[PDB]
Amino acid sequence: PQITLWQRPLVTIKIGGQLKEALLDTGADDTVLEEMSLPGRWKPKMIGGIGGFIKVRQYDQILIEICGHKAIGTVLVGPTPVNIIGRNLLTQIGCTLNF
Amino acid sequence: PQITLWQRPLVTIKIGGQLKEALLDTGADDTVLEEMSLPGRWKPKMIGGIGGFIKVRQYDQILIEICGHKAIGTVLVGPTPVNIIGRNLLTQIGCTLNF
Repeated sequence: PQITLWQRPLVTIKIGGQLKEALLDTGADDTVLEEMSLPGRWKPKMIGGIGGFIKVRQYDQILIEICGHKAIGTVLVGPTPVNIIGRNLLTQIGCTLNF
Repeated sequence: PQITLWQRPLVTIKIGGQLKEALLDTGADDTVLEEMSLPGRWKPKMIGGIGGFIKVRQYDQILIEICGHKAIGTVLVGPTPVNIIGRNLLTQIGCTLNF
């Protein structure tokens, strides 16, 4: 698509059959999604936040489908206030910033 | 330009004669720049961070020049670990996310 930033660039993502909406954040290196159950084998990971570090669970190789584009990458699942699609997956779908 | 996100999208900004480099962050609603002296009249503003809220100074109407494009917007100046160009100025330069 072409997305303008006059409003927060939220998009619908499909992961786990579950359908969520997330922020395309060129400033986030990682994807952090709200707590959901992903079939997998996870490894612990601490990520920073306002107020402190929270622990999240790291799932590698998850397939996710951002604005209809299949993408394989790691997602971190955890008590995040907002679902973020960071650069590790913006890459795969071919995002660019253009002006 | 067309910027890909295989690496953090840093760019050089000119503000105050001072030349800095900042992150184009579609996930940041505001611009927060490292402490510098901007001629102006400022109003206080608290912004959140890892560990807590920090106080910053809000300058409205500042001219800034992102990847050679003049833009007028508010910048917050403050002890931020990183210079962020958020959506309030990505708009003016005509940024879009494209895939």
